[PDB]
Amino acid sequence: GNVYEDTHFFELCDKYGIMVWQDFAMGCGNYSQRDNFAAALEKEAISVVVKLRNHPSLILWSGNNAPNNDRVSRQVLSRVIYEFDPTRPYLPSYYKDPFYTENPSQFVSEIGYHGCPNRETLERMFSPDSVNPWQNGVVGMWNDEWQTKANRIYDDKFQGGRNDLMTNQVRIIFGEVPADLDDFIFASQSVQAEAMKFFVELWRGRRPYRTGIIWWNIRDGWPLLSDAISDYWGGKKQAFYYMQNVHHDVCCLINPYMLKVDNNTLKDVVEVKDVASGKQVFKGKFVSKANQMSEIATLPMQKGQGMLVISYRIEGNEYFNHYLYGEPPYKLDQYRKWVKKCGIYE
Amino acid sequence: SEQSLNGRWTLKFFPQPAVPVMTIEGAEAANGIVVDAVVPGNVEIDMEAAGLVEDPMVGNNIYKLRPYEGYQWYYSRTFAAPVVTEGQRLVLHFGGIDTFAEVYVNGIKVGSADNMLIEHDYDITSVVKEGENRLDVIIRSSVMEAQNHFLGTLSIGNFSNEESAPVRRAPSTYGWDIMPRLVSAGLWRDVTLRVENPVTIVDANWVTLSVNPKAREASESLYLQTRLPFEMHDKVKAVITISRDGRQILRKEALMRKFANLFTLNLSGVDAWWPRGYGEPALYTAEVSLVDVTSGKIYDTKTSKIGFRTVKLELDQPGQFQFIINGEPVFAKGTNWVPLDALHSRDASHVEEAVQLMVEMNCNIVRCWGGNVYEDTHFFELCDKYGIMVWQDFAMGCGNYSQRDNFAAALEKEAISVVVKLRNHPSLILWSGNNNDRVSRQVLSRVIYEFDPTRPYLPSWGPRGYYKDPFYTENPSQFVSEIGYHGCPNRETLERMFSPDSVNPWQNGVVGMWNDEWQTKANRIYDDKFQGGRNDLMTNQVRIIFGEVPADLDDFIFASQSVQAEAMKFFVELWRGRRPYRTGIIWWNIRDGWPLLSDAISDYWGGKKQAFYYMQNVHHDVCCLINPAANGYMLKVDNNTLKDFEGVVEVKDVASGKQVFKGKFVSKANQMSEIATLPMQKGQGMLVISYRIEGNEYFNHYLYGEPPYKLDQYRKWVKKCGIYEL
Repeated sequence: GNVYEDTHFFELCDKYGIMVWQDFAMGCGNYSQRDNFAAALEKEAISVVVKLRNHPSLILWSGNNAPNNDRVSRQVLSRVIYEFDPTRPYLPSYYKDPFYTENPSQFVSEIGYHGCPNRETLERMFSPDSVNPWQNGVVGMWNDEWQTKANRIYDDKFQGGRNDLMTNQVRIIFGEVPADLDDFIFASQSVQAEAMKFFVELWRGRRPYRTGIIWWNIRDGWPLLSDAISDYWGGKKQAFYYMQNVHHDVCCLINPYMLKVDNNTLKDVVEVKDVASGKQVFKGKFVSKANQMSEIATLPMQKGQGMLVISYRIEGNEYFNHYLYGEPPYKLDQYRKWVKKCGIYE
Repeated sequence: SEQSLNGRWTLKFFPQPAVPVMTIEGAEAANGIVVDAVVPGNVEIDMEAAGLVEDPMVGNNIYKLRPYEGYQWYYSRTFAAPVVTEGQRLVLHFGGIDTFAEVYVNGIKVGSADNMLIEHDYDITSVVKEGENRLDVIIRSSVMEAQNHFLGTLSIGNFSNEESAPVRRAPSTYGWDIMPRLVSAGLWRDVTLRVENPVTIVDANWVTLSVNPKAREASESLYLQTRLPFEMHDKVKAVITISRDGRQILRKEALMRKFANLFTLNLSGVDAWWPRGYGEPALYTAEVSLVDVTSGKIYDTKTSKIGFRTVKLELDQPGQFQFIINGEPVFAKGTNWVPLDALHSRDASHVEEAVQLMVEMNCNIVRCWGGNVYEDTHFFELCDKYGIMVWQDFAMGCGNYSQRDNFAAALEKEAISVVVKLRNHPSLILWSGNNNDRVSRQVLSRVIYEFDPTRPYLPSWGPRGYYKDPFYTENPSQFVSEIGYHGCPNRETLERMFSPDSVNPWQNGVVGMWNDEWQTKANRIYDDKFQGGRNDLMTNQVRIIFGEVPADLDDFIFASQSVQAEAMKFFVELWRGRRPYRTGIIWWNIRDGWPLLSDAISDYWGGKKQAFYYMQNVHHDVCCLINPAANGYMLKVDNNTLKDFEGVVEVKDVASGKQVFKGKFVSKANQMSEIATLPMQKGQGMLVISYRIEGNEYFNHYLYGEPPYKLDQYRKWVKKCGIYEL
């Protein structure tokens, strides 16, 4: 759905090492099968491929479509790759529920979860008389200014829709709605941080089988409410720092317990402890093999809603992580003090 | 507003020179004959009304129109300019032009026609002046236009004329085995002047996603496209109304934010559409309108009648499929639709009479043969009212076609035009290409894939001997789409067709030998005078069943029509009686398009050959029929409904008078039920099947024994059974 980024974008991806999965500019749906559209698309496909076929970051072309009888994705675009780029592969096309933990998709591509942006962002997106999300103080009901920033394409007055995804996540994971706007900001960015962190930990945990995970939005493009872990003006949300600790080249994490480390390199100790009680759950050395998920030890099932800390050091450098164990609904003030005693994050 | 330009025009015809006349100056400067024409109409009608040509329906007067195939036709008339406010568009609509023609308005060319099967709309807003406008159409020779193309090997030697391959016309107009060579020409459909506001509906495609007849609900989607100026965006609403007999059932208003929208409706309290037998053909008036939200002015309205039905062809060899309408497997029983008239401008006057022939025979399906033009909307409106499913075949006939770009472009334009026009009728259930063909397995599959993903698309006689031959009784096809038997027309039709000295078929008094007028109306495309051929099927089949061909004409008519009736009845009974394996049978055919000698069961003029009445009793919703067996016979009953029926059936012998069986049968819904095993009968004769259902007595029969028979004995058996008059 995005314009083709210019050469300077791919140049930065070459400089740092970030591979690119470039989709041809077509949205969710199908297009014309006639000669007029296919010719206009081939002119664009040729101009784009020849422009970007010299960057080592680019690894794959895709049509972003649905089927096997589509001329656009199975003929027009495939023929351009066949002649102007025969080196890159082409392709035509609560969070712990079984919809996520049992999905047999080795390479997931569009995993998302809502989260309210920072307060400074809210004060700049909405007028002063509409910074508060609730209409007439009725929680769960959004005013019209929050409805528009939830990506309402037209001026159709309605209640609910997309913003209800923020309340639905806060109610299940934390009990109910925090009337205090700052308490709601902390609750919304925590249900997004804990969810997509659990998703990266789940794909990296079942590594032998899982092949990759690409979450949704790391920087949006307009003053709006979205699944992004950072807003337009640069306000990084809590999900940014959460997913950072589960994205190191060597990361120790816990999956539903099972302490395991995943290594995303070609190069060949850990301390688990409850934050409240302080009892050492496990301590010992580990040998994380290269490009392999090495399991450590099975941890006992700790009773009571709490939180663990996963402190591990490699080559003199220290790293931190955590794992929230138990079952929702939780308590917002209790969770606010769990991460405070953790020391990582605000 | 839509002012009709139909009526009296001025037609001028002349032979086409080496360079076809394509300008109004060359037409007005040529040497020809100027007569008065009638629009809609064919050029043969206009010349016949002035005595220039004789009646092509009588004798061999059809070949006397041969020299006119290389003529040009110059239509001309004058029309007043309708009041056009600024922003509106004046469109000149052509329902049909046969074929290659150059349209002119006020001396300025406003389009070039190249197809007789689709419509042609021309925007003539700028060229129309104030007062006396002039519309001049100049048609050229469709036969000579075929020589502008180089044919392939597979496009030559087919039964379809080589002149038909490189052009987009009805293949039967160049002559077939059941329709004459009357290529004809002219504006054979309506010519009107439509006005279009700046806001006007472009298309209203209704699609039935899912249907629930039991709960009386269905999901109806509407795909609306409209021309909406941006200064009118967010200021016009779309009013969707689905009513039935003045009783509104839905009223949804939506503001036009985009130019194209999908309005998915969840109807409540609505009945599903069903073919004949499986229920009621529930139709609903679905009207859309673009109304201004402020002034309340309505800009354009598109009203139609849709039906909540779903189609799904269930495949497993040709014919290995069964139609599934609304989730239930239906057994198709119907006829093939041939041209209604060689002069196709009169098809609008025959559609109402011909459709009634199917209602009377209770046909659930009708396969519009590819050799014919595309029938207009009424045909499909009647098939919606009476619940007759339609199997439309694209206009292509026996033979392979071109594999090149310029032909696929002309066919794609035709396919998109006819699909968009005929995709809102609940009767139509299948698209088919009659033909590694680029046209059958690509150009048309692509048109269906994008413009109608709701109906299935299909990329796809013999010795004509005894109807009990293993060629028919052992044909493994579950669904036969073409099967017929020859039968001489009624005497009154023969006396109106041939000349007085040619009503008797036997040339020089010897049987089997046909005179030249009978050979002409078999049908032979070209006056190659010869003996035998297609007409010999009549005397051959009569000689098989009755042993010897009668010399008397009235005895020959009764002999031929009886062999045709006993054969066509035997086939429908052989398919309805072998369910659930046999899924349908489409016989050929129900009505002739010319005064001709065919294998149809009724002629052009109204003459119901005896096969029309024999097949009425084997096309009932619940029908008892006897099928042959090795050591005996089998009394069966077939139910083409979703209901159960009880009744009693009594089978007697017509000659002796004894009783063979009498018992109560139970016919479950949508399946053949075996009643009893009738013992073997001695010699030859006829059994009578009488069965009563809800106090109504229905009749049938079975002819036992093996051929040959005696014509006098068979005529007496019929008269005793008392079912069919003689």
